[PDB]
Amino acid sequence: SLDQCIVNACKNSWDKSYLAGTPNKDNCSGFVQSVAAELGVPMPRGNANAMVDGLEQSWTKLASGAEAAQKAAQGFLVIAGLKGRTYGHVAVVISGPLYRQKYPMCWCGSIAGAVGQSQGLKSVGQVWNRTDRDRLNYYVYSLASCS
Amino acid sequence: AFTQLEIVPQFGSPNMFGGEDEHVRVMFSNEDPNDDNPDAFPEPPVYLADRDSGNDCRIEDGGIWSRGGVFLSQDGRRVLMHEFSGSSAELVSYDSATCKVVHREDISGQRWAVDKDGLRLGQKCSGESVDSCAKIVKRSLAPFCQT
Repeated sequence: SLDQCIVNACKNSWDKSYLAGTPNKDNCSGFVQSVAAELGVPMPRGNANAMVDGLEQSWTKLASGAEAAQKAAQGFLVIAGLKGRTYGHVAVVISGPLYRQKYPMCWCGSIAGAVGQSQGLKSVGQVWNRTDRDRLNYYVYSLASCS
Repeated sequence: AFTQLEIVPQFGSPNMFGGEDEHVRVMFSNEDPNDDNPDAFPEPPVYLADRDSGNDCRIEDGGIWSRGGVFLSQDGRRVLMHEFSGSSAELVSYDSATCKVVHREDISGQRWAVDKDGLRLGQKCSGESVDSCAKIVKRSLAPFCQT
């Protein structure tokens, strides 16, 4: 497929460690930083909360997670993100079947545990809870990655 | 004092995962279409059977329930539950008879462990187990137990 360059970037950034001590799989912000650094896509700095603030300023945002999967299948880096009270969350959006006909597949590490983690096997709706999953913002990069 | 409850398939009720002791039965339903052996339950309700009175109630709203993040109190009056969203986590205690929330506590960023002894909460870990943490804090489960 066309979105392969991103899935590859995800699978390789999984066992990496952006922050010196903490592994990517236990840090959602660190995993996104590793994927984007492999693809050469500039990312805002700081924690997940600061990153989402950063994306909301520069990156254009999509109307739905369904639309996020569309951009993802086209080889565009798509970050789903929601601000927390202290610990926000960010995930890579990938192409594939939408959970509950609504929520896109994703790759993300999570400090919550293996439960919060997804190696492409859980959608954003299986990572974020019922309340949260409908408040997500989907951001896409201006330029393509695998064109 | 909470003891861990194993949540396993219930033969006779397709896609139902639960467990029980002398006092209480807890049950989730698996609406994940891809995994027939989930680790989490995003979609409510949670069923609680008070086996003493023979009545039931339903937890109608709630964060993603961790399978094997479920604990039953010795007196059978409380059920302790790990519930995450994104990178957030929390321990909620419910009244086994009414399904009302009795205590909530933010656990975000900490690794965790509970048993009869109490709650242990660690920062600066290097593995999934709380014993991997360079900082470990004990917290009382008395406001969860209310005995």
